[PDB]
Amino acid sequence: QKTLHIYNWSDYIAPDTVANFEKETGIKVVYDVFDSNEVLEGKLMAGSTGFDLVVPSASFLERQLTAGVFQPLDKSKLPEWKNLDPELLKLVAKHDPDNKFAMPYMWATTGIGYNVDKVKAVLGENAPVDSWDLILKPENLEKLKSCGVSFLDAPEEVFATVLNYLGKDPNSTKADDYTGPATDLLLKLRPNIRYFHSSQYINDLANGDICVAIGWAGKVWQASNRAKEAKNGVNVSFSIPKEGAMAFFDVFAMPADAKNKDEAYQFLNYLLRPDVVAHISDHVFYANANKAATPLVSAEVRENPGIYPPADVRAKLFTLKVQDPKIDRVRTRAWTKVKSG
Ligand SMILES: COCCOC[C@H](C)N
Ligand SMILES: COCCOC[C@H](C)N
Repeated sequence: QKTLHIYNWSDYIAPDTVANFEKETGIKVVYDVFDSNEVLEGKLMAGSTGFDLVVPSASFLERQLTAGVFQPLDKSKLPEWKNLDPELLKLVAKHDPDNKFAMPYMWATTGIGYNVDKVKAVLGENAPVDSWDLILKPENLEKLKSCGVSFLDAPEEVFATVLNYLGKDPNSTKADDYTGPATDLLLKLRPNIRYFHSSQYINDLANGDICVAIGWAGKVWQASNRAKEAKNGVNVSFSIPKEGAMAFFDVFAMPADAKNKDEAYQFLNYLLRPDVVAHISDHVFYANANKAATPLVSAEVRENPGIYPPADVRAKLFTLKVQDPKIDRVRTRAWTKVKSG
């Protein structure tokens, strides 16, 4: 009896993906979920994960490669690799040289999810929902405080976002940028922030418990879809702000101690099927990295520029670089100071 252990982001797969793979291959898949790059990186660094496939963000995989926690993907076992978008493969190759270790799965941006009616009730019809001013300007957050503010629990994404908003290098290597202006702004906003979390804002946006959130595009679009299905009158939307935003690329990778390698390769080839990953995008509201799958994606997802952004928007996006030990320590210490309590 063949088995396969998969550790993937939560809400990152169609409800029937695994069942169809199981019935076609006869493999029993053990499936578990996470919502934090930090949780996954911690597991990879502390010892055996017990998984055959894991799905870190590409900028995190770059750090993890130097620890040897993955084994390189045998491209002769991934024949439809050519389905992947070349330009996106080129971009991930900055994190994963020669695309030796990482199979791009989905990608999206870290933007602003918001209740349309609540935000407009508080900040007016012309609320700057096109700008990080909506949530990074203290005077706006003080008014939104009453209706609920949520920051994502991803310190590298938040600090890069703040640095870009402050006109500085999103991957600044100047320590004073973090301890000074970045911390200053985050400490002004902190009293208005209800909580830091990477998943709860989905349901809180859907049910109307919060009105604004720094979050990932697909997660916010899922909340907007759940509110629509519940017919609760809640109107959630997502914004890639005009000042730019962080893009991320989540990639499948194979731990160096994976037990069921053959099964894991069968699962990766299953995900390379254009119809397979297009069907996933239809349910999770994330853009996949498969260029052959794009015309198979539903028009609701494919034509949403908050999911498949056009060249105008993509040119203003930035990606995370891996910081040195000093900046990493200073950023981690400031995050702790910000999440205090
Ligand atoms: C064609 O998709 C990949 C384009 O991403 C460009 C980055 C987000 N700046
Ligand atoms: C000590 O248990 C955790 C309690 O957290 C809330 C306070 C504000 N830190």
